[PDB]
Amino acid sequence: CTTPTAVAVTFDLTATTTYGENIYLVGSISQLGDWETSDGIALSADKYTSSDPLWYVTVTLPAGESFEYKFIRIESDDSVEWESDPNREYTVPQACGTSTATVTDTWR
Repeated sequence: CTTPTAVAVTFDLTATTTYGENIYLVGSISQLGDWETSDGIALSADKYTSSDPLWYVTVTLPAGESFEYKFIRIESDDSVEWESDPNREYTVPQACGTSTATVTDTWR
């Protein structure tokens, strides 16, 4: 069991986008580069294609916390768009072994 205070949280997008862009994700703590989209983290679409568009990235989050993370529209470069106003949040639990978490980021 690694850091019991850190939980991996996957941020998934409900977005059937079809462009060559990518939805990155930054956060309210250094874990997500503090608040930089070019330092945040690009997400992937392994569970997103046509039937169910679900992006997501399991960005670790050390020290239980109602972290506040949001999405960003990142072009083939660091140019992007970002959180509307109401960003998202996650509460890192204190479970040893099952260090998993969830954050439903919507992009569509």
